Amino acid sequence: ALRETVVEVPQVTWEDIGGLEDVKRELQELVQYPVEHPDKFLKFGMTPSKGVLFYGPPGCGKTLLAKAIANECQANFISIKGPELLTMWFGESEANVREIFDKARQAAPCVLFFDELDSIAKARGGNIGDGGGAADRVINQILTEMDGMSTKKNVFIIGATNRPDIIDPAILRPGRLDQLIYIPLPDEKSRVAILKANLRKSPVAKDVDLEFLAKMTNGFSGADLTEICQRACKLAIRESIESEIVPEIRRDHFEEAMRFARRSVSDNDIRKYEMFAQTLQ
Amino acid sequence: ALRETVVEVPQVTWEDIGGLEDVKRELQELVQYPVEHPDKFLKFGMTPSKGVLFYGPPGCGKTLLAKAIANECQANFISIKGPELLTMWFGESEANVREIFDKARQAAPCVLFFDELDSIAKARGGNIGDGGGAADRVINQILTEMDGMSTKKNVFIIGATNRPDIIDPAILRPGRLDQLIYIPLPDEKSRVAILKANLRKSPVAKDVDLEFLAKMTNGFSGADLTEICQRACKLAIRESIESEIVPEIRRDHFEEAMRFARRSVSDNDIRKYEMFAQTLQ
Amino acid sequence: ALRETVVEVPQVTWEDIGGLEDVKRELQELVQYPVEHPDKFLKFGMTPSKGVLFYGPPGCGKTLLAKAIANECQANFISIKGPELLTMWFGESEANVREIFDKARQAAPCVLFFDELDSIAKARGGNIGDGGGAADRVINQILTEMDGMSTKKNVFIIGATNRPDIIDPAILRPGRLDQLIYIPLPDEKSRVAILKANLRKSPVAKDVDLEFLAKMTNGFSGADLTEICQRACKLAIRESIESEIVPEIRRDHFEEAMRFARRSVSDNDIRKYEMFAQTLQ
Amino acid sequence: ALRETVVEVPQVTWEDIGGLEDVKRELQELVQYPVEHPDKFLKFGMTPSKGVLFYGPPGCGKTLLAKAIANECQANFISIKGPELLTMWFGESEANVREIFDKARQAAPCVLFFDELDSIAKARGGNIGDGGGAADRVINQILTEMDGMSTKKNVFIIGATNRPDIIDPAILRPGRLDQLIYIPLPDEKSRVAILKANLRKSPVAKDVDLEFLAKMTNGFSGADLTEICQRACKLAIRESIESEIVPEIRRDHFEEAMRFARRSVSDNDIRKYEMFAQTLQ
Amino acid sequence: ALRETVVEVPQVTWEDIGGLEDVKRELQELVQYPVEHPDKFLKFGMTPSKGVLFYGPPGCGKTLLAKAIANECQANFISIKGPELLTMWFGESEANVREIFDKARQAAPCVLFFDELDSIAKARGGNIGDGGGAADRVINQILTEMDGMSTKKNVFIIGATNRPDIIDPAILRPGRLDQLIYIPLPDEKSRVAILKANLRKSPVAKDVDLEFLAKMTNGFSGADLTEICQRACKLAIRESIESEIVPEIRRDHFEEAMRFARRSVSDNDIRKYEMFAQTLQ
Amino acid sequence: ALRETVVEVPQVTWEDIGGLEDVKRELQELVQYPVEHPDKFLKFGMTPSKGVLFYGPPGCGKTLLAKAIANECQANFISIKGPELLTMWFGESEANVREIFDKARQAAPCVLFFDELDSIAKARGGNIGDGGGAADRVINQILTEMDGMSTKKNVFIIGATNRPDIIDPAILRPGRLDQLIYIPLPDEKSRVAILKANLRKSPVAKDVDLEFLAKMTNGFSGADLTEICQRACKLAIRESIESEIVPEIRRDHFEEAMRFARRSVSDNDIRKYEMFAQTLQ
Amino acid sequence: ALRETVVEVPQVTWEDIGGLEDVKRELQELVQYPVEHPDKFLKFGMTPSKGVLFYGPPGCGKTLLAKAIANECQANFISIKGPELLTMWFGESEANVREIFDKARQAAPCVLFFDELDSIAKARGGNIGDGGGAADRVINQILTEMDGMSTKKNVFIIGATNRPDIIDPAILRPGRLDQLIYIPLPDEKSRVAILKANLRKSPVAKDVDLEFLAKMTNGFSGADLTEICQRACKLAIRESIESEIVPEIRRDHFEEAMRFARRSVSDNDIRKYEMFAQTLQ
Ligand SMILES: Nc1ncnc2c1ncn2[C@@H]1O[C@H](COP(=O)(O)OP(=O)(O)O)[C@@H](O)[C@H]1O
Ligand SMILES: Nc1ncnc2c1ncn2[C@@H]1O[C@H](COP(=O)(O)OP(=O)(O)O)[C@@H](O)[C@H]1O
Ligand SMILES: Nc1ncnc2c1ncn2[C@@H]1O[C@H](COP(=O)(O)OP(=O)(O)O)[C@@H](O)[C@H]1O
Repeated sequence: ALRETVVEVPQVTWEDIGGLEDVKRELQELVQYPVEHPDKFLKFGMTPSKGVLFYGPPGCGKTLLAKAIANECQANFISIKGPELLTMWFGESEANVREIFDKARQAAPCVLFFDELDSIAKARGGNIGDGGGAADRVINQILTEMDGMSTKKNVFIIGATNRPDIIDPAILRPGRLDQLIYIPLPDEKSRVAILKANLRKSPVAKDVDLEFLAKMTNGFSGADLTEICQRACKLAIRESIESEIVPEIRRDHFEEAMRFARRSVSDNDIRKYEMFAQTLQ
Repeated sequence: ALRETVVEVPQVTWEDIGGLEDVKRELQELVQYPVEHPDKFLKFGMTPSKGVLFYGPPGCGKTLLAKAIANECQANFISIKGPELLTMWFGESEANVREIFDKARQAAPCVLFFDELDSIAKARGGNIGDGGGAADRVINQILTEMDGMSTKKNVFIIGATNRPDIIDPAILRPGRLDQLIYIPLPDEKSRVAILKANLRKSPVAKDVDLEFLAKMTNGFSGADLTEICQRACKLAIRESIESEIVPEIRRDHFEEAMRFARRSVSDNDIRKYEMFAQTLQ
Repeated sequence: ALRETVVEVPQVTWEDIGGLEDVKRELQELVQYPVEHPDKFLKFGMTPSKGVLFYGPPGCGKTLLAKAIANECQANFISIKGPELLTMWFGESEANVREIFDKARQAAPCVLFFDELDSIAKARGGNIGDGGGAADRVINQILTEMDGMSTKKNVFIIGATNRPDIIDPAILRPGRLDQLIYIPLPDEKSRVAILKANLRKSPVAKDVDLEFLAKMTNGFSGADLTEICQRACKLAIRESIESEIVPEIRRDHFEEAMRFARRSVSDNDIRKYEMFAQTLQ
Repeated sequence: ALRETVVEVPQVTWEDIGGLEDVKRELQELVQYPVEHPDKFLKFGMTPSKGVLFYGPPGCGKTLLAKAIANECQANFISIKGPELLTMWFGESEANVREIFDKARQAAPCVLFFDELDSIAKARGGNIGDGGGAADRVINQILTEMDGMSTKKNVFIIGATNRPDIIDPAILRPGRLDQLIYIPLPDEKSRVAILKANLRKSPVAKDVDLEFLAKMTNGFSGADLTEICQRACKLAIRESIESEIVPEIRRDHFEEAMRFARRSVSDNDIRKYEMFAQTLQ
Repeated sequence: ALRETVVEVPQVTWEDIGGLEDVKRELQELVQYPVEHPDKFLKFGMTPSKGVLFYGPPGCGKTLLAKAIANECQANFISIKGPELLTMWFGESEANVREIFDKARQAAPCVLFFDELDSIAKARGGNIGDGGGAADRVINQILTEMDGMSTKKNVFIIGATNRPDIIDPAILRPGRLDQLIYIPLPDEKSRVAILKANLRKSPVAKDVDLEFLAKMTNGFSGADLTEICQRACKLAIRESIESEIVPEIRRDHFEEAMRFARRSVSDNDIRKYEMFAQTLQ
Repeated sequence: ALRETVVEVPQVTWEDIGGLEDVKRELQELVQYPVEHPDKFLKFGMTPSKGVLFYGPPGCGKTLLAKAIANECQANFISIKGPELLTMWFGESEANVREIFDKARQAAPCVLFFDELDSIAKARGGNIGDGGGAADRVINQILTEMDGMSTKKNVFIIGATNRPDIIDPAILRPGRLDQLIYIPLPDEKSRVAILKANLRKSPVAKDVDLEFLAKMTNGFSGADLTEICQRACKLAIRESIESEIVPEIRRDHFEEAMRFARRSVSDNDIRKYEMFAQTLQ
Repeated sequence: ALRETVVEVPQVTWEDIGGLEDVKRELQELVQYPVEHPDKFLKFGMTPSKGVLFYGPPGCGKTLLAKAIANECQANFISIKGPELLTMWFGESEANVREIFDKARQAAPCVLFFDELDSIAKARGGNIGDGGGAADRVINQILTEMDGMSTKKNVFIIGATNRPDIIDPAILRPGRLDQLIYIPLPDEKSRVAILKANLRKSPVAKDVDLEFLAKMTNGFSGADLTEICQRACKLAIRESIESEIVPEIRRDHFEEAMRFARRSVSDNDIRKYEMFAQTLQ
């Protein structure tokens, strides 16, 4: 029953991504440089990498990064998510992976982006599991489709997962997703950037202090912070539409939005990433 | 063997819903405002949400809310319930979820409402379960059909469950059912409203004291309260048809109706929802 | 391999049912009143119920009731029993439930009556069971067919079970078999009515004291009582055909019939029903 | 792969059956009286029974009874045995049960006799068993075919089993095999009858004392007793053919036949039947 | 994949069978007498038996007996062995049993001989086993084909097994293989006969003392004895062909043949047969 | 997916086999003598054997024997190996065993040679195993094809296994692979023969002392010894081709070849064969 | 769903392989000598080997060697990797192995190279496993396709595994992958060679000391060393492109590259290989 493969031009750019300067640069070095300086790669000899795996807690910009990089390269973007993998897994129809790769090859230059890579693992038991090993029909197909996919087309693959412990190791061997990259929770400074980025296209009241909001937040992932802004907006809109029946999103809106701030990632989980992040890096 | 997908116009409005003022407002803000004020959403930038998940104990108005909102927006309403999901699960026919989504897309503006979202979970063991993870072929389909369903059609998805502990987490990721909303048991005041709402289209004897009946009921859910009225009616009808072979539903009818008042939700369960409600919110 | 669906006109009336006055009334209030007084239901607003679940020990008239009600309403009666459900279960042919529901809809006004509701439950392990939850492909089908079956046709559904502990709870949700009704063992007075009813069409000797027979019997179900009469008859018939090679069924025939009186329901079981009957009501 | 259904006229009569006077009478009262005195059954009202279940240890005449009764009523006899049921079970072809019932219906008046009723139960594990409950596809089909088989045809069903503890209880509900009948090991007097019956068509030497042989035998079933006579004959025949290369089966033949007398039923088993016989009656 | 059913005329006669005089006689009385003296069977009334089950340790002449008796009756002989039964069991092709029975019916007068009857039992686990009871699809088929096979054709069925503990008991019921016969290890005298028999068609040196060889051998079965002779021959042959590059099988050949004498059956096993033989007879 | 059955003329003769004089003789007595002296077999009566099973540790000449014998008899040779059997096992295509047997029958006189007989047993768990008994669909076929294969064709069957403990016992019954033969590790003298045989077609330097090499080697199987020669050759060739850019394989080559001498069979294993060899012989 | 079999000419030569002089030589002796000196192999008699199994820790040049050897012989190279094997395993399509072997046969002279030979073993549980033995449908097919593949075509098979403990032993029998070869972690000297080889086609700054880097690295595999160079390059490139918006990869680049050196193989694993390497050699 496989959904339809949608190529698209990534709407998002580096400006919408708070922080992660280091990876932005590193990403460019992995896709820009090989295409825009093929001369320098031929000069020094070394040939580029097929793909990258982002791992990290949820809501930290694994997707923004995959899209921004596509958009920066002015390239096409295909996004295969968890449920789509799982459909092929449940329906035994992993042959469609071929189709996905076709559509990316034909849409070259293209970043093909497998989000929620771990979702089959999870689906068969995850942490504990069933009988066999990390291999599964669908991811396995991805890996062939990746072995057979000539380095010299213009398709860049990016995987993302927030449960790298359960990912099949074969994904990481040379010639596949070689570059492990950890996208961590946002720090002190980064949370500021993330707020600014999230409010770039918004009428932020002058007084509202984000540098402070950033001090107020921790196990707060980008997603968590975006959630705050949105509640603040929804408050300003409801506060606007109220008065008529005057629009700048202001202090007391953020204040009252803060009354419902959650943290998606708990400390245990965070700890767990550092463990993953230690061996994995 | 899939049943026939029935589009319909929701018969029920906010007046038939006792209490829940806060959510009613919140719901409007999620569906009315984006459609009737696209200008304000484009002004502040933020784009609306695809869907909502109501969780709560049974008989508290999760359906009334999904219908009232559709009716308020003067929109179509499709309802897929537990047994329908289970059919596709037993018959391995989840491809029909595509059909359901077509039917909703084609009937846009539409609220597509998946009640008893947890019923496959229960069916495969629930709390304890089988080998694998939360994923199952049918919900997974819903999820694809929801990824592939352009935000810009006019289809609004609402899930309902009373066993949110067993719902697949993927349902809650961004771009799906983002808005968790808890529909709790009705409180002191609310029970009054619910009784009034339930008796709006009825000859209530003047003396009959609802504010009191409300004090009399606790772990009483909206369903439970309705049940009382109905017994009161059935008593008045039986008491009417009796005299001939004089119609206003009166004090002693409710009194004798009360002699059979149950509570659908037990305190343990209630406690469990607060647990769910704590982490989940 | 599904048997052939037989619509029929119920041969049996209230006179054949001993005792249960309360439920007889209640049953009428559930099917008569909505049809023969649609005006009063529209006046008070409340809309009628789709169906009813009788539970209780075996041999207490859960069938008699389902039939007599159909006959009173001068309606058609379809009976699906255990073995029929089991056939669909074993043959994986639950699509036939559809056909049954068609045949009912087409023979409207009709009481469709699913006796032995629990029989698949028993078949898969019952009290202890297999892996999964209460759902099974066949009952589930009944539930879809019932969700999809417009309230406004003229089909009234009635389930019966004597193992309501193993019934799938979904069967009891609103819009399904909402009305739980307990048909208990016959009491003191009831036993007399049941003997009278069973002998209505019989030459009972004048002396024969039933009010006494009633005192003699306890965990005696209607079925058990019928069994006595029958042995009494068989005794009179054998006693008759004897003399020739003089017909009124008399004292000493009942006396000698009593020499083989069993009780189908044991006290433990009975106790169990009260437990079921406590939570369930 | 189902065997061919053979209608036949029962060769055996009451004379060939030793003892069991009580049941012979009872059997007649259950099949003769309703057919040859429909007037008396209509007079007293009571309607006849569809069938009967003999249970008992093996070799006690459960079969002879089923045949004699058919032959007395000058009726047709169909015999389905264990291996035939099992064939349908293994081959999943229970739909043939229909065919059998057709053949019986078409050959009416008929006794349809299911011997070794328990043989599926045994095959699946019996005493201990598999996962599920007493129901199985094949017996179940017998049960439908019997519900759907109008009381008013002329087909009388008889089941036999020596392991009633493992029979599905549904077989015993009203309208099915209502009449449980225990066919016990032969007693003191009966053993004499059984010997006489078995030798009715034989040249028994005048001196040979059976009343004594009867004293000599206990856990001896009809079958076991027959076995003795046969060894006696085989001895006389071998003793006859011997002399030529003079025929009356005599004392010393029985004497030397007794040197190999077995008892098919052991005391534990017998005990077990009394347990079954206690609750079951 | 079922092998081809071969009818044949039994090459072997009573002379080739050492000992077992008692059963030879008994076998004749079961097959000769009914056919060559139908008058005497009709005179005394008793009707003959359908078949016989030989059980006992391996290499004791269960096959010779089955053949010799066919040959004596100048009849055809079909031999179905273990691997052939197993083929039907693995292949789920027990319907071929029908074909075997046809071929036998058509070749009448015939002894149909199912050797290694226990071989499916063994194959599913034997002594310990799998879930279910003694029934299996293949043996079951044999049983039906035996119930349906009219007594009045001329086909005589013989089973053999050396693991009667795992045989299905149904095979022993009346109308099937009624005659249990134990073929025990050969005794003192028998071993002599067996040697003579086995040497009937051989140049045995005059001096060679078999009555002694017989004293020398115990847990020796016919097969074991045969094995000796064979080594003795092989010695003589090799001793013959040697001299040229003088033929009477002599003392020192048996002597040196004895240096390799085994016993196929061990005392434990033997003990086990006596146990089987005790209850079974 | 069965491989293609290849008839061939065995290239190898007794000269290429070191040691095993006793078996070579024995083998001849089992195939030569019956064919080249049918008179003597008819004279003494005894009829020849259908086949032979060689068991022993690996690399001891089980194959060489099977071939040499075929070649001596100037006969055809078919070799089915482990993976071929396993293919039929995995693919459920044991019907091909028929085809193999045809092809052998048609190429008669022929030695059909089933090497690695135990490989299915191994494949299903071996020592510990799965649920059932020794029987498996493929070996079982080989047995039928061997029962059905007339003694009087000219096909001689030889099996080989180094795990006789796990071989199905049925293979050893009379009329199948009756002759067990143990092919043990080569002893002191044998090792010399094996070296000479292995070097028969080689320029062995005069000085090189094999009788010594023989003293140096133990748990050394023929295979292991062969391996040494080969390393010696490879040394002489590399040592030859070296000098040009002089050929007799000499002392220091063997010396340096010895620096890499392994033993395929470990003492535990060897012990295990003696256990097998004890009961088995 | 099997991927497309790609013949190719190996791009890589001995120069690209650091160290392993011994095996390079040994490899040539196994493929060159038989083809380029068929005269010398015919002279000494010995016939060449079909194939080779490299086992060792990951990233040590098992692939390089397979390729370099093909390239040296100026031959074609087919690479079947793990995921391809797994595809046939999951899809039960091992018949494609035939196709692979055809394509290799048709591309002769060819080295056919099965990398990750152990990947099914792993997939079914590996170290612990499932019920059965080492055999599996796909590898088994490889083995047949290797038995049937005439020694006299020009196809040379090479396996590679880093989990030789779980490899099916049958792969190692004569006539298959006879040559076990251990490719160990690179030692002291080797690491220098590997760095040089890895930088052959690179502008290495004169000062940069590799002999030192070699001292710095241990459980460092060729892959791990490569990884260092690459980070050094990436640093020089990033450092180059930086300055414009000057190219020789220099000291401080390696220095900073060293700040992220991992070791792919841990000491436990290393230990494990020595264990494998001890028995296996
Ligand atoms: N209340 C009753 N009044 C009269 N007869 C009854 C009653 N309950 C039972 N019987 C006798 O027992 C039989 C079984 O009743 P039924 O309603 O079929 O049992 P259940 O309650 O198991 O459905 C009836 O046919 C009748 O002969
Ligand atoms: N009673 C016997 N008399 C003569 N030979 C026998 C006897 N029992 C066995 N043999 C030898 O052993 C072989 C196996 O006998 P058979 O009857 O096939 O064994 P089973 O009893 O296992 O069927 C016979 O072919 C014959 O060579
Ligand atoms: N007895 C032997 N004489 C000479 N060479 C032998 C002997 N046993 C083994 N070899 C060497 O070992 C190889 C394997 O022998 P083979 O018979 O195939 O082993 P198996 O005994 O496992 O069947 C032979 O091809 C030969 O090179």
